[PDB]
Amino acid sequence: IAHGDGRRPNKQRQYIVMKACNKHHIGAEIELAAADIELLFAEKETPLD
Amino acid sequence: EALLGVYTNVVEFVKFLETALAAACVNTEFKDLRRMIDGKIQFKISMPT
Repeated sequence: IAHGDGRRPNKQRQYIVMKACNKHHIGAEIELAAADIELLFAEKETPLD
Repeated sequence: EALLGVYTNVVEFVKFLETALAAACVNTEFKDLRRMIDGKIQFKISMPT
């Protein structure tokens, strides 16, 4: 608050605070059959049934 | 002292579709056999009287 008329403040204070980031681990598992990966990627690029 | 010759086997094999055993079997090569688990072909066979 501004000065004057019987009002005496604890004039403007400034922190400088250093805080830390907190890491987190998230796991997941995808299983895929080897048949569908191979038939969807073939060296002969003719179309499929 | 001499080195009179240097020789080595070369292996050739008549593959399965060029032997005479394929006269006793039908050969239908499939793309990825890992896709199907069990073949369970059912037949309806009817006899005469």
